[PDB]
Amino acid sequence: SPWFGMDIGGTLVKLSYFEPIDITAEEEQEEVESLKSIRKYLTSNVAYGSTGIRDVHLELKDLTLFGRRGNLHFIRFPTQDLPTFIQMGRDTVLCATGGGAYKFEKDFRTIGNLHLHKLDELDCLVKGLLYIDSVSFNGQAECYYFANASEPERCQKMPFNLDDPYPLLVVNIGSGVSILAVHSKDNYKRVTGTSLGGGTFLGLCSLLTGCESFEEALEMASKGDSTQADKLVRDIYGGDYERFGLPGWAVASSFGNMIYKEKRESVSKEDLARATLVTITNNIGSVARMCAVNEKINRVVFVGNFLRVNTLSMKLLAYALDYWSKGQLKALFLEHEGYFGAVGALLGLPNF
Amino acid sequence: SPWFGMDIGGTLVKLSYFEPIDITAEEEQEEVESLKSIRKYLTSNVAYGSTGIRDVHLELKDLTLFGRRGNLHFIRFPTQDLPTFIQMGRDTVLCATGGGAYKFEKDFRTIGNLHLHKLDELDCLVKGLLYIDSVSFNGQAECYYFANASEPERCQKMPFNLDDPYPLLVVNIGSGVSILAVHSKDNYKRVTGTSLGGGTFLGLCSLLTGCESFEEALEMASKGDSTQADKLVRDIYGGDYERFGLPGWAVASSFGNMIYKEKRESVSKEDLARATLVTITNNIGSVARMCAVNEKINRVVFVGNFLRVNTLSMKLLAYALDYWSKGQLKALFLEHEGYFGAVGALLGLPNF
Ligand SMILES: Nc1ncnc2c1ncn2[C@@H]1O[C@H](COP(=O)(O)OP(=O)(O)NP(=O)(O)O)[C@@H](O)[C@H]1O
Ligand SMILES: Nc1ncnc2c1ncn2[C@@H]1O[C@H](COP(=O)(O)OP(=O)(O)NP(=O)(O)O)[C@@H](O)[C@H]1O
Ligand SMILES: CC(C)c1ccc(CC(=O)N2CCN(c3ccc(C#N)nn3)CC2)cc1
Ligand SMILES: CC(C)c1ccc(CC(=O)N2CCN(c3ccc(C#N)nn3)CC2)cc1
Ligand SMILES: [Mg+2]
Ligand SMILES: [Mg+2]
Repeated sequence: SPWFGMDIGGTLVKLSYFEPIDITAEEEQEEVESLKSIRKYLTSNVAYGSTGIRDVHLELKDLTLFGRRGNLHFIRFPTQDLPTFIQMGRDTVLCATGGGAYKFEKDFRTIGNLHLHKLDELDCLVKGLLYIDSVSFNGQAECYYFANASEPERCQKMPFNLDDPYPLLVVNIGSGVSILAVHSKDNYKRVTGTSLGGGTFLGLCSLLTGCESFEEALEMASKGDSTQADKLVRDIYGGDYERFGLPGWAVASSFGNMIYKEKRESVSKEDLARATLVTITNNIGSVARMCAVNEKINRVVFVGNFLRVNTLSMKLLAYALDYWSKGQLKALFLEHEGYFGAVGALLGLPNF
Repeated sequence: SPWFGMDIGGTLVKLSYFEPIDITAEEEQEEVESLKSIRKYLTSNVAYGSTGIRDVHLELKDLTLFGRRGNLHFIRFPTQDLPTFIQMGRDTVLCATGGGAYKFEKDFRTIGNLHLHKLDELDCLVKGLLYIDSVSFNGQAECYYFANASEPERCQKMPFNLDDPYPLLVVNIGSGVSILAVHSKDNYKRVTGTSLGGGTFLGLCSLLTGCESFEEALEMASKGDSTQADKLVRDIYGGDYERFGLPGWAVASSFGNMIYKEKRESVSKEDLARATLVTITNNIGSVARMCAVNEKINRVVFVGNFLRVNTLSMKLLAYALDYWSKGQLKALFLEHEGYFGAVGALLGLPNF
């Protein structure tokens, strides 16, 4: 059977697919046409249907997995379109994680003789993250940080070594946010979560601006000025609040200038998109900072697809975590984005 | 001079006024007409201009303060209307706190010979809170909690004794949120803050629903169903997420169902108002819970005018803090709402 792992989230399905590249002449004869058909379809297309995408830049080439050499592919599509995926599949051992492994269990079993094995979404996240960092990103670091994040003329992406990754705070920003404290390969806990996540960004943006996609919302946000919507410390104090070290530029009240009708009438959609992004991102950073301090952990890695093609939020997290922690915490990022759960699911295949 | 304390916040001005009730016949002769005019104006009206309000139900009667007996009055008006207040005053030693004590310092000095003394907004909050609880609310408890907050048929407001109030986590929900850890009458720290506060509720509500007042936003929220806008755990899992004890009714993604155009087209303004209230309130409770755990404090008192005439948010905080802390934290509330800073400022008068 083809080797897949699937993470069915509240918004996106992520699929990891292992393409063998050590197929012998005898193995090629022995493989059935449908199996060859799937491999050809997945590797000869980068768009699947109208909403599936293969992230070619993330491919791991010539990986040794389960004693075979192959390429590891990364594919995503909206959970809303899973019925189309299952219908394609009806006309294999599937290790699946995320909430949708449970929600859509009965739907996967409409595919005859298909064997579904449900795995925990945070177990798979941890296992996939540790695995990808261990094998490297085609010889490059999987993990990076922003050096000198407080200085724009100096701020730059730099590789970061996670050879001894423990302990580690993992902040998974999907539809909602889960925060994990990882103490060893087999010892972690879900410290807490927040419901102000990527779905809040996308949902509020859609209501406030009429944007029709995540990418459109980020484009609007890149053009906006969040201080047109937010009430800053300097708007309340006339300057810094010196006694407690709060700079005048800090946000005192997100969207707090929208209590004035004249300001609501002048604010732009781009301003509102940027205020939504800044509000969500700062809240995630602040919750992460509080969790890191309580867990006595100084490395905080942010994952999940809220941050895909989202350098604005990544740089805001890098700057804010450094600033508000007085340099005691470091924001870390991973090239593989939102795919760790899907990889972790695939890694569960030998247990079945 | 009249005895005032003033807290000029980012949204509301709060004024505490001590009305002497032990005036002798000689003192009545010796008082100048303008002084009598102010006392008469303040005590014979409950609405001042078009936007000032005296909260008569909060009056402390027959209080002994600075060696005199009198009534303590509580008055509020929008900071936007402070220019009208100052103009009335131009045509006294003023202890003032909040950011506006600094922002509008030069404006107060347009009142001739008026002496402004700026005091710290969180110092005044702590001093005012401890003072009002110490003198009682006309013989009743100033502090209350919701007993059996997990059970609607049992949930009821009950008095709570703060005779030995330390340690105490104080969560001040104004335009933005400050969180204080109070260890003694003279030992406290601002643990952190959040910018998702009362101004976020009012500002987002205004954008999403067109409401024109705080009271209108709460009325809309009382009629709405936040689950029409929020994505719940059961929407992602089909039920509970059992492994980490997350109930299916928990919000996974605030506003997360608004990523679907058809759902944006069916949601009501009342639903959006309630989702805004639930999102802000749960985030405040969660940040408070994390701070209480790190500070090793089990009593959390919520103050600030986000909670005035807002039983919905108070009951949500009572329930959520109890539920998510597994009964280890208790939510406490104070009858005096948003007035503690103004009282603390008034208490600074003897130092000048
Ligand atoms: N093409 C996209 N479509 C929709 N959302 C996107 C897209 N790209 C990035 N995002 C963002 O990524 C988020 C989803 O991240 P993801 O890590 O895939 O969550 P999920 O696994 O589907 N949800 P969860 O069940 O909470 O783990 C969205 O909320 C968006 O903010
Ligand atoms: N009549 C009202 N008008 C405006 N806001 C109100 C009113 N009643 C209650 N509120 C709420 O109370 C909040 C303000 O609380 P308050 O404690 O007075 O803050 P503040 O001191 O003005 N701001 P800050 O500078 O951050 O301390 C608003 O953000 C609203 O959510
Ligand atoms: C005194 C009143 C007017 C007031 C209330 C409220 C605030 C907001 C506040 O106190 N803060 C501190 C914590 N903030 C962050 C942000 C990012 C990270 C990361 N990563 N960490 N913390 C956010 C702003 C300021 C002022
Ligand atoms: C696994 C994915 C799908 C997921 C992500 C995110 C969440 C949200 C979450 O994890 N939580 C726990 C903490 N919550 C509160 C709330 C109030 C208080 C008070 N007072 N404290 N905590 C809020 C919801 C659930 C599920
Ligand atoms: Mg996920
Ligand atoms: Mg205030």
